[PDB]
Amino acid sequence: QVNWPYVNTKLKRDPAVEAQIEKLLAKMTIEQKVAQMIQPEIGYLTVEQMRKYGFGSYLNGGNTAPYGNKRADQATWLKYADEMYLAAMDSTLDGIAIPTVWGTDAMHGHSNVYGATLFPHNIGLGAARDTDLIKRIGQATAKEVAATGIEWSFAPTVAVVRDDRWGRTYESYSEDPDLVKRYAGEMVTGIQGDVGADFLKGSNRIATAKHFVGDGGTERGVDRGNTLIDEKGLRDIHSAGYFSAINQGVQSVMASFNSWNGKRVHGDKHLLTDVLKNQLGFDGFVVSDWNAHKFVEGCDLEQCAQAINAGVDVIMVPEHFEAFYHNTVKQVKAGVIAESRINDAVRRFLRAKIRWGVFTKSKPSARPESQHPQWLGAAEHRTLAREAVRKSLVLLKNNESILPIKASSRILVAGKGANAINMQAGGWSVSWQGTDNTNSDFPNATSIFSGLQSQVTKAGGKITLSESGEYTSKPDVAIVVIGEEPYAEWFGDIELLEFQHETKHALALLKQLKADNIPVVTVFLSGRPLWVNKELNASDAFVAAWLPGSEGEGVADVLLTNKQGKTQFDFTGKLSFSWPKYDDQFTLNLNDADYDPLFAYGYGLTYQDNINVPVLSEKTSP
Ligand SMILES: [Ca+2]
Ligand SMILES: [K+]
Ligand code: NA
Repeated sequence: QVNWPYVNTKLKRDPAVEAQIEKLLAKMTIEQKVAQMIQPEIGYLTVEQMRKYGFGSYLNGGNTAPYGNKRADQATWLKYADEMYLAAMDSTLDGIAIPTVWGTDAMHGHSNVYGATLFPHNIGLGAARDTDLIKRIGQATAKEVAATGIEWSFAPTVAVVRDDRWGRTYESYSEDPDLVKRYAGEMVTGIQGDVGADFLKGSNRIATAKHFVGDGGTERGVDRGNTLIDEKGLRDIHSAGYFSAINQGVQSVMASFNSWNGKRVHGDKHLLTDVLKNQLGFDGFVVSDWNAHKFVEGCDLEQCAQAINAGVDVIMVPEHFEAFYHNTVKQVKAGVIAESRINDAVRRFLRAKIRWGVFTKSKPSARPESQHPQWLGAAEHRTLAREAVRKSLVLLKNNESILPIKASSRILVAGKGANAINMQAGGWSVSWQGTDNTNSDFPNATSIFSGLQSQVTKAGGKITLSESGEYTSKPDVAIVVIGEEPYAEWFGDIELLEFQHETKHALALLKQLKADNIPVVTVFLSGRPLWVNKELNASDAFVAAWLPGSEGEGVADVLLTNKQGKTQFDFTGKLSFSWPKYDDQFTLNLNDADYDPLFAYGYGLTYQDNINVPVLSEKTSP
């Protein structure tokens, strides 16, 4: 057998909290216990249903917003939170007064909420190599979540991605488990507070580390695919983030969509109980992913004893929660789910709600952390995100030191991504895919063109925006902003590594500018390295900017001099994913036996280098 380390070494239980739990459990019926374990979503839940059942939690799925209103005032969010809170404190119909909690996914800030600060996606945060930065982003994120009356946020994502074909590659900090391990505990403590006197106090939120486990190791990077690896590899490559997150006392863990050697993780008792709970020693609660239970053998949308028996404590059933609730009760009464199992699930979940202060705090709109609407999209947070943007950029090529550009130059800005905030933000940004977003969906955000314009104008230079690369006066330099369209999950799964393999539209723009003898600085937006030898050859400089988020001016901060013509910020980012030399290097990872990357893990030029990148082979595999 494979031995996993015990990693819950810091958080000690609170005896007063445990006494309350035991007292509560002793008086609860089977029905009240099961209610705590079921999680409806606001697109399908009514206040009357909450009064009737007293569900343990409910989900902000991000597709609906409170009362159906696409955008909504703080008072509207807090009114909804109060209505649900009072419905659950009403023991009239279900016979008990256990306060519910609201949960939300926080992909890069409070990212499904209109007006929220959008931080760079994880891959670029990985490039930054800055653990203190990560902790501060967690702190900012807790405040923005608190400002909407939500107690529980899903973050960090600790996937370690080994095949970049996966549509969720950008949600991972690195292909390297050591980097993810360094980061995970910082995000957990940033959100929840450090283990100690401030643990879960004030604006601190309950956190969820996702996803357990191996979703970044599926064959061919298929989303929700099959992870083929022995147990030691599962432990040493894919679980490193959980070691530090559990050690820092993360309150919740979310189970994963993928399979491990042919078995769905959500139904695997060995993973979710024996490994996660018994060996690693996780003392918090396991939450399932969105209708993930339906894919477990023998389960469906309205029933899944297997997942509950495997070690899932809270079931995310956004739509079918009512039928799922009644079915689960009948299964406990039939004896096919042990009362001891239900008791343990409720213990672990109440241990989180009670210790966070659910009985001690007032109703949502009256809590101290609800009195600060400015926290949502706060200037201080946008300043933090802008710093993250600067540190996330990786300079791949800078021939003849064309960067940094004098701010007083005449600059042309071109490419589809030049003034498109939806491209710089990527998926999980107000909407799911990000495709339908326009610039007005991001108030107070700044596009890359806008950031450049601001600084060039201040320096007395001239700037022009033209996506197609048209100009009146021939510029000194063209900054071309190009990249992937936004995507989330399986919509982003690819089979070919070549950028825009079907159209090569951006390449034609680059070549057009080169043929006119205009120097070219490419700013590449993507959720992953891609095979871009051709585009690199058509560029004098080439910057991997990943998916920088709302603060586009961080790009100008690095690429441009100040008004005096001096460097203001140098590049500091280093690759956290290996960059492919050939279009078929699908699994190119640090420490591989045959490791032949174009640019290795840890690579990143700075203005102190005087290195040229020569013309590269443009041959593609058959
Ligand atoms: Ca890799
Ligand atoms: K099934
Ligand atoms: Na109740």
